[PDB]
Amino acid sequence: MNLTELKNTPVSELITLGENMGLENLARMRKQDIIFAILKQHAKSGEDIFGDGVLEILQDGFGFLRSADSSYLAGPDDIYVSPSQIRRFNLRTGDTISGKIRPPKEGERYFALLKVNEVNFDKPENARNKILFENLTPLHANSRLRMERGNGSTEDLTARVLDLASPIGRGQRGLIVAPPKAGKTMLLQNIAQSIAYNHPDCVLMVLLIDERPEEVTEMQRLVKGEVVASTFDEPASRHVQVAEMVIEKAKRLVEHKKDVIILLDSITRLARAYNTVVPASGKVLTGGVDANALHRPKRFFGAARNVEEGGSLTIIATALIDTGSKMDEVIYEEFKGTGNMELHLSRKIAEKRVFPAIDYNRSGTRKEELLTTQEELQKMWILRKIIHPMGEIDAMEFLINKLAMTKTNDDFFEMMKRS
Amino acid sequence: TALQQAFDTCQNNKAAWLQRKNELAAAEQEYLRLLSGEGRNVSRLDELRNIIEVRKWQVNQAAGRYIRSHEAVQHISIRDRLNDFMQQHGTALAAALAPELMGYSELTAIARNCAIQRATDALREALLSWLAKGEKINYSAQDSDILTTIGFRPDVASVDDSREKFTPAQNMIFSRKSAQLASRQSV
Ligand SMILES: Nc1ncnc2c1ncn2[C@@H]1O[C@H](COP(=O)(O)OP(=O)(O)OP(O)(O)=S)[C@@H](O)[C@H]1O
Ligand SMILES: [Mg+2]
Repeated sequence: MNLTELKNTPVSELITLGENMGLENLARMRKQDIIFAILKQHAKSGEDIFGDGVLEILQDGFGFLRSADSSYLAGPDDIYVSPSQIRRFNLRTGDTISGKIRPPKEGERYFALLKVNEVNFDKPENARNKILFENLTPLHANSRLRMERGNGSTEDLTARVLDLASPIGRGQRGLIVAPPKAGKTMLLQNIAQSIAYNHPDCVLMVLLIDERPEEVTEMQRLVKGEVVASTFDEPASRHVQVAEMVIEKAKRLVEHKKDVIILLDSITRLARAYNTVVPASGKVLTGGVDANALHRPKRFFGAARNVEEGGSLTIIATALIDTGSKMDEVIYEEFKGTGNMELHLSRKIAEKRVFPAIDYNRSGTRKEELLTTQEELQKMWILRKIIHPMGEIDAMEFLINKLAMTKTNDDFFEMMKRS
Repeated sequence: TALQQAFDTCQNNKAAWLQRKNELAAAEQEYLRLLSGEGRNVSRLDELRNIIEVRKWQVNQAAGRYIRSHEAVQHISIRDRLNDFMQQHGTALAAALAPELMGYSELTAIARNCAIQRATDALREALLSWLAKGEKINYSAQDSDILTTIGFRPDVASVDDSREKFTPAQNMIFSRKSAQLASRQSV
């Protein structure tokens, strides 16, 4: 009765299976309640199964275990993690644990864990000795990331545009500044499915906070990689705890020399959520924001780096622009200069609906020499010198027109050099 | 062996295109009947208009793919007929084309190209003279039935329905709309 197949299948399958062996009417409980129940009665027959999840530690020494598909929401599906497990298997937050579970005994109301058999998709025994985060040394983004397919669709054209505008490498720190209706949705899509179709080896995650339910539900069926989100319906405490849990799990994953890429939406919303949840420090600056509120998102965004011995944590994030709220530019100015590169978008470009609305001139990168070769970098500065004279939007139509008929940017290079 | 697979691809594409046209015609007649009816349900009118748009886009796509399949079939047949005709009469062609075809292997790229164009317009003039002679042309015996079934040119309904051109963004949004519409209609 593994929760994986009881959770991925729709609620109709769950209620059908519940009616198969005779639970009380299932059309009144919640997904977490339904799975907790059905697993309890189906496990009372006498057999045992595996169990997968991610563990966190609350204020007390006792710990809980959550599931990824449940959007990191606490509930009856949570599995106990006794502190004895923390000592005997050096367990910490954010580790993916798979092992034998225990049915809820009398006096206990959540699920229990018996034995551990797979910690961070690896044997727990050989993972006892591990290098922790504090002694890791960062490195410049060296491995170039590919987001181009060459098929030639509008999504492919946008991917080529963003590839040529600024390089993206493994273990970098990037920002995507864009006001609303600038196409942030299908851009973030473009990155997601492009790196999914180009780099299946590295795991893909997308965290989303306070978006509309339709956007997140069309996210769940668009990206092949797992996506975690919490809309604006939940309070800010849910958002901040989801963000901290997922970022610490990503840090634990990259500690295993595994490449991880993060699509972050949005730094402004995160900062607002922490400001609402953090106690006041007595020093409030312009916009109703105190100093300690932005300190958590500072290290949240600063966790991106390239690991020396192996693995790379790349983080690309978006920020709200000129929305009319005075704290947005406060977080804007606070987060400027802390990223390896930034990509700018404008409104006047999208008024004429020139997609994407990226700003080539404002776009830039730090230390391009190490990330790419000199030949392609020079084949980039030539476009830079071509694009500086005329306007940004005119350069947009120029580039999309003279890149549309060309299958790939590589062929585009020789097609334009002769001109 | 590609001749038979191309022929069946073309015929099933034509059948699917016929399916698309009669589905679109049924949708159009239903929409017209509901417009003429006393019923004033605006939601039905809007959803039928969406049906009409999706069906006409599907008909255009079917016509385009049928045309491209027909062109591919014709190209394959022409290539095969040219191949076996030249395998039969290569010496006969080369005897006439010798004055500007000697030493093709040792000729440089530009000389090869100029000789190619000289033979090209020479045979162009020869074909013009043959057409001026005016004898009716018959299909090859080996590939008679397939070409007769396919025909020299596709149906006019295929070519007049492809007049409108759709940008890739419109094509992709139409694809999503058709997918969701079919998913909802199946249920
Ligand atoms: N590459 C693209 N291909 C097709 N449509 C695009 C493309 N880029 C933008 N659009 C259109 O741009 C419009 C607005 O895009 P959105 O993603 O909704 O804007 P946004 O930046 O995400 O901000 P929001 O979601 O409105 S708050 C939609 O109608 C899209 O169809
Ligand atoms: Mg959006």
